[PDB]
Amino acid sequence: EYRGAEKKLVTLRRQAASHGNYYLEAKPKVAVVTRIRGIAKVNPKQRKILQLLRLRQIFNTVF
Amino acid sequence: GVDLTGISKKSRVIRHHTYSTNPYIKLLIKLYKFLAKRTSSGFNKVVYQRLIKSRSNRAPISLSRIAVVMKRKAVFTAKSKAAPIAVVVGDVLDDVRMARIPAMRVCALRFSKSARQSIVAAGGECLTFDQLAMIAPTGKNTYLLRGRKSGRESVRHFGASGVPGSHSKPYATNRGKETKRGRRTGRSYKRKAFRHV
Amino acid sequence: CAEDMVNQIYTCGKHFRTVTHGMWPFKLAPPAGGMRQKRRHFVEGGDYGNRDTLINRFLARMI
Amino acid sequence: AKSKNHTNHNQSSKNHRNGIKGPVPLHLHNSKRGSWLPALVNARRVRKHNQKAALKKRRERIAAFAAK
Amino acid sequence: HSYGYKSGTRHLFAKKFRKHGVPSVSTILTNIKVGDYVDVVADSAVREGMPHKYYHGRTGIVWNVTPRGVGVIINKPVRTRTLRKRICVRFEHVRKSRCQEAFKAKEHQFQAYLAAKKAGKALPPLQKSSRLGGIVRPKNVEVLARRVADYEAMVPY
Amino acid sequence: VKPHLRHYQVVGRESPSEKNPEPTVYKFEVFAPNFVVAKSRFWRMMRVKNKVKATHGDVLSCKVVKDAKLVARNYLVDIAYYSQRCGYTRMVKEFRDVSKTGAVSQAYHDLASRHRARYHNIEVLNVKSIPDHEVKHLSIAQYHAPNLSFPLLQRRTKATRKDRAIFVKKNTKRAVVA
RNA sequence: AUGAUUAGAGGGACCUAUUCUCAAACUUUAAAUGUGCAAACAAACCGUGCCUUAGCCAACUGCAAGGCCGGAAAGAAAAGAAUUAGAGGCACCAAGUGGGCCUUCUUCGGUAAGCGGAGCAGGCGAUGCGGAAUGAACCGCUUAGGGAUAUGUGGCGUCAAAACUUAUGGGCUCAUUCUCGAUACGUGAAAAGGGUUGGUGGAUUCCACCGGCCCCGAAAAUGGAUGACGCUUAAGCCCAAUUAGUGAUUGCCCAUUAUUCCUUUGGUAAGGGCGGAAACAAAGGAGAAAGUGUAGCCCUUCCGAUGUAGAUGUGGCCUGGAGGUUAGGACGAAGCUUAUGGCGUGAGCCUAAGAUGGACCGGCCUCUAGUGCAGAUCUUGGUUGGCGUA
RNA sequence: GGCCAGAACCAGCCCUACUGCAUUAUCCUGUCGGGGAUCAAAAUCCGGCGGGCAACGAAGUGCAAGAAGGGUCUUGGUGAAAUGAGCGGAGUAUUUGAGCUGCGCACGGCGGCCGCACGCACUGGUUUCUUCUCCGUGAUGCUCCAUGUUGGCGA
Ligand SMILES: [K+]
Ligand SMILES: [K+]
Ligand SMILES: [Mg+2]
Ligand SMILES: [Mg+2]
Ligand SMILES: [Mg+2]
Ligand SMILES: [Mg+2]
Ligand SMILES: [Mg+2]
Ligand SMILES: [Mg+2]
Ligand SMILES: [Mg+2]
Ligand SMILES: [Mg+2]
Ligand SMILES: [Mg+2]
Ligand SMILES: [Mg+2]
Ligand SMILES: [Mg+2]
Ligand SMILES: [Mg+2]
Ligand SMILES: [Mg+2]
Ligand SMILES: [Mg+2]
Ligand SMILES: [Mg+2]
Ligand SMILES: [Mg+2]
Ligand code: NA
Ligand code: NA
Ligand code: NA
Repeated sequence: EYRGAEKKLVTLRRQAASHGNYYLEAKPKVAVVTRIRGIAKVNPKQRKILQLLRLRQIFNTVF
Repeated sequence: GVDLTGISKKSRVIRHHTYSTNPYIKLLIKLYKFLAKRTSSGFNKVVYQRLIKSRSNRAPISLSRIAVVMKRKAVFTAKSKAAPIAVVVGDVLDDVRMARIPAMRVCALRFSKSARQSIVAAGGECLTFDQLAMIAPTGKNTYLLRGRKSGRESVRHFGASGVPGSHSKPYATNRGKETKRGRRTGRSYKRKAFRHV
Repeated sequence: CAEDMVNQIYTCGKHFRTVTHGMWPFKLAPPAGGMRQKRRHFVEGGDYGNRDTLINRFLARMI
Repeated sequence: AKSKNHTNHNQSSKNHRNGIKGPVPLHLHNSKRGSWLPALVNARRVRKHNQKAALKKRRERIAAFAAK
Repeated sequence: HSYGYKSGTRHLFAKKFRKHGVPSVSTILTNIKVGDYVDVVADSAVREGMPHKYYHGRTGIVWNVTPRGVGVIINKPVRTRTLRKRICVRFEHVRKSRCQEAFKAKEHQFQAYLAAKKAGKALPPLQKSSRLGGIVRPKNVEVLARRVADYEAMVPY
Repeated sequence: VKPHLRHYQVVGRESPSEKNPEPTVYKFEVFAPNFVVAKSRFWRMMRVKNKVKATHGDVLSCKVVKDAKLVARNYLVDIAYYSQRCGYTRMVKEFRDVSKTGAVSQAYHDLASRHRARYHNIEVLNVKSIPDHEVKHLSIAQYHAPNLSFPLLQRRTKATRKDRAIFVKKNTKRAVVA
C-alpha cells in the first residue's frame, strides 16, 4: 500500500507538471511534537496544554 | 525533571492493614484476604475491606432493621428459594421496639446477648464468619448489610452552627447557655434556618 | 502487531487515538550533534517552530 | 511603620492549588423553597397524590408476584 | 472610598447609541418557563429588578417564575469553588438564550436521519474534506514580488 | 565554499472558498537557507501584498532552482533593507560570482558587513547576470580586462593539518614538537 | 455629540462650509488578549399515550407541574469536527503563615531613586547544580547515589576542558597616559561634528544627502582592571560554515538536565509462588513465614525521590527505673582509653586490645519517666591564650 | 585461591563501512541573428529556432526503511532454561523487489478520442536478475548461591 501510494503521487505530479498545472499535496494529517524546554517558568495556559499533550518532560515526544 | 504539578493530590488515604489488636479479627482477616485474593467473589472483597476498617466505620445494626430489609427482599423472592443469610461486618444489637421477627440466619462479628437470644428464640441462628466461609465460600445468596452512622452525636455536632442553613449542635455543656444574640430575631439577629445551595 | 500500530499512526487511521493513547509518551535522548538555538524559532535560525519535514532529521539524531 | 496593604499576587495560584471546583449539578439541591407560592402549593398536592399511587402500585405488584 | 451597588457602571448600564428607549413588546410577550436557559442582560432604561453588575452577560437556568420576575441560577466563582447564585430580576432583564441552539439542531438532524433510514430514503451526500490534495488548473498566474513603487508609496509627504 | 542561500521558487495560493472560487496563483522567487524559511518568506509576502494569511493559503510547489554552469560573471543584485533610522533603503549593487546564489549570498554578507543589515530585514528585488560593458563600477569592471594578471603576495600558506607543527628548526622543515 | 483649539474663506461681531491641533474624569466606531453558557446515560427527544392537580385559560383533548406506560437512541455520523501521566463526589481533625521581595508586560504618584503604590504571570524567599569572571531574583536546568552516552546555556590563544590559533569563508576597523573593541539583564553616555568604505539623487572627476566602523564632543579624588595576560594575516565587529563548487545535510568542550545501565528507598503501586514434586547419609548447598511495618516470606515489573515554617510515619536509634523472660561475671561486671576493626543511609550497635579497673550486669517483650545539647551577655566547677607580659 | 593481570568466545547495548527512491528546464547542447571587445577573435549578455540526461561518485534538493568490522576496567556471563535470520536439524526450493506485459477501472488533455509516467483489482503473466525458507526445546526449576582459558603472586 505504501509503495503504491507513493507511486500514484509521483504519476499525479508528473501529469500535472506536463501540462503547466500543479498538484496541491494533501494536507498532512499527523504531527510529531517533541518538547525542547525544561519545566521551569511555564505560564499556566502553556503548562496546561503541555500536560494535555502528555509532554511533561524535555524531549518527550508524541503524535 | 518531569512536571508533576500536585501529583500528591491524586494519592488516596486507604487503610491497608488493621489497627485492631484483637487476635480473632486478625485470624478473620487472614481467612478473607485469602478468599478475596483467590476467588472471583465481590462479596469476599468487600468483606475483607470492611474487616480491616476502624470500629467507628463499622457502624452497629439493629435487629429490627435487619428484619425489615429481609422482608422487603423476601417479597419478590420466589418462595421456593431460601432466605439469604444476612451479613454484617459489625455488631448486631437487639431492638425493644420489634418483638416479633422471622427465623433469620445472621452472620456478624459480634452479637449482643439479647440480640442473640431474640434471633434464636425466633427460630433463626447466629453465624460466625468462619462458618459462613464454610457454607458460603463465595457469598452466594447473602445480604451484606451496614449499620447506620448518620444519627451519631458526632455527626450531629459537625460544622459551625452559626452559619445560615446550619442545624448542627454546638459543643456546650450548659443547654440553657447560648440561646440569645445569634439565635433569636429579637436578640440582634437569628441565624437563618435555610440557605439555597 | 507492530506494523498495525505503525500504519494506524502513519496514515491517521480510524484507530489513531486508540493506538497513540495506548502508548506511553515517547522518551527521547537529546539530539546528537546538538541544536541551533532553543530560544529562537526555526525560521529565525533556532529550533522551536514548526519545521515541516526537517523534523525527521531532528528526530533521527534524537532516536 | 508604613507597609503594604493590598495585593492579589499569589491568590489565583492558591485558588487553583485544589482547583476551582465546578458547580453542583442542577438536579441536586434543587429545593423549591421561596419560589412562587401558588405553584408550590399545587405541586405539593400532586406529590401527595403521587406518593399514594406509588404505595398502591407496590401493593398491587406484591399481589401479582405472589400470584405466580 | 466608594463601592456602591452600581459603582463603575457608567458604560455598562448605558444604552447603545441611537438605541435608547423602553423595552419592546416582544420582550413583554416572550414566555419564560422554569428550566429555560436565559442570558442575564441589564436593561438600563428600567431600573427596577435590575441585576447587580456582576451578572450582566451571564447565562443561567430559570429556577422560579413570578408574575413580573424571573429567578435565575448563575455560576459564580469565589476563591476555590463556584457557587450557584439565585438572582431575582424583572423579566425585562432576561433574554431567551441561544446557548443550546446548535445542540438542538444536531439532535433534530439525528432524528430526521433516523426516520429517513427507517423509511429507506436517500441520505444526503457526505461533505468532503477540503484538505485533500488534487490537481490545480490556474486561470491567472502572477509574479509575487516587491517592487520599487512599494517603498516609494508607503512614504508620506 | 558553497553559498549558504539556496534559490527557491514557491508557488501558492489562497485556499478557494465561496468568496474566491478560483484564486490567483502566485510565483515567488526567494533566496533562503532552507525551504521552511523560503515558505515563511513567501507567506510574509502574500500577507503584506495580497492580504492572504498562511492559515488560509496553499503551497502548490516549493522547489530549488538549480544553478547554471559555473562561469565568472557579473551580477546585478537589486536589494533593499530596512533600518529604524532610515526606513527602507534600496540599492543596486554589482558582484563578481559564478552563480546567482553565489552573488546573492555575497550580497547578504556585504550588506551585513557595510550596513549591519541582517537576513530577515533584507528583500532581494532582482538578481541578473549582465554583460561586461553594462558594468558601472570600476572595482567590478577591472576583473574582465583581457590581460588581467597579478601575483599572490602577503599569503599565509598554512600547512596541511596532519603536517602542522608547533616548533620547527629555524631554517629547515624538521619538526621539533608536533 | 460634549469640552479644548490655530487660521484663513465666503454672508468689529455674529453666522455658514472646513482646517491646525486633542481629552484620565469626551465619543459615533472599535480590536488583540479575555470572559458567561452549551456540546446525549438522575438529562434530552418522540407519543397530539395514561393518571393527578383548590395551577392558567371562556372552555379544551390546549398551556403549567409531578408521575406512570412505552418507542428511539451515528451513546454522538460526515465536514481539519479535540485532548488528557482524564476515578468523580463527600467529610472530619489540626499546623505554620497573615513584615515579603525581584522580574516580564500594563502602569498611578514623583525631576528622579537600588523610591512609593497597584494589575497579570513567573520567580527568590524555601534551592542547590551548570553558565553569564563576581551577584538571592538574569540564562540553562531544577535535585535518591553511582557509571556510560548525548545535550542546554556558555564557550573553543594561555589562564581553562574545547578549532595543538578550524576553513581549501565574505567584508569592515587603527585606537598616544580617558587606554579602540570584545559590557544580554547591567554595571561608561547625548545634542552636535570629522579617517576610511558603502548607498541615493544631480551636475561634468564634484554637488548635495543618507548609512557602517573608527575619531572628537568625554573632567575626580589609594594603584587597577573586556576577569587577567594579551590580541590587530584578531584572540575585534557584522555575517556565514563544519573539514568545504568533492559528490549531500552530527567539528569540538563542559551540568545534580535527557537517554540508558546498576543499586537504594517509598508507592493510590502491578503481577506470580507459598497442598513441601519424585528421589537423594559420611568417606550440588541452603532456604520457601498467607505476610502493614524486621536481617523486609521469596521472585518479577513499573513509577516517583530536593525543600524553610509546618504536619505525619517508622518490629527506627538512645537513657534512668518497673512487671516478665532469658543470659553473663574473680578464668574479671560497671566505668574509662582507641591509626579497633566489623555492621548500619543514619540515630547507633557489636567485637578486639588495655602492659585499665575492681563487682556487678547484658539481650528480648511489655510498662514507666526529672529520657538525648553546641550556643540561652545560660548555671556550677575546672582549665586556658594573653604572659614570665602590664 | 575469594588475589592481580592478558587474551577467547556468548548475550545485551553503543560506534562502524557500505544508499536507494523521487526532482532538475530561471537548466544543458548545436546552429542562426544581434551585441560586445580588443591588432583581430573567442567570451561575459539577449532573443529566436532544432535537439536534450550537465548524470564525474552529476546536483551539497526532498525522503530514505541499507540485517550481521570495534568498544565495553560503560553490563552480566563461560552454558546450572544458550528460543535463534545468531543454535540444532532438514529442502534447493517460496516469493519480494526490480524489469516488460494482458483486461478493464482509476488517472491527464481535447470534447469518447487519445495518452498513461507502472496507481487499484485480477494477490494476473513472465522470471530476464535479486533474495536463502521451513520446522524445533515448559518450569517434573518456588527462590538464592555455585561451572571457562593463560600467566603472575601465593608452598
Ligand atoms: K559525557
Ligand atoms: K518496591
Ligand atoms: Mg548552543
Ligand atoms: Mg526567556
Ligand atoms: Mg502586611
Ligand atoms: Mg456599554
Ligand atoms: Mg490549617
Ligand atoms: Mg521567612
Ligand atoms: Mg558561575
Ligand atoms: Mg586546553
Ligand atoms: Mg584563528
Ligand atoms: Mg572573559
Ligand atoms: Mg525504583
Ligand atoms: Mg524529602
Ligand atoms: Mg522543620
Ligand atoms: Mg528518674
Ligand atoms: Mg530534664
Ligand atoms: Mg542546635
Ligand atoms: Na535552578
Ligand atoms: Na575573515
Ligand atoms: Na555538656
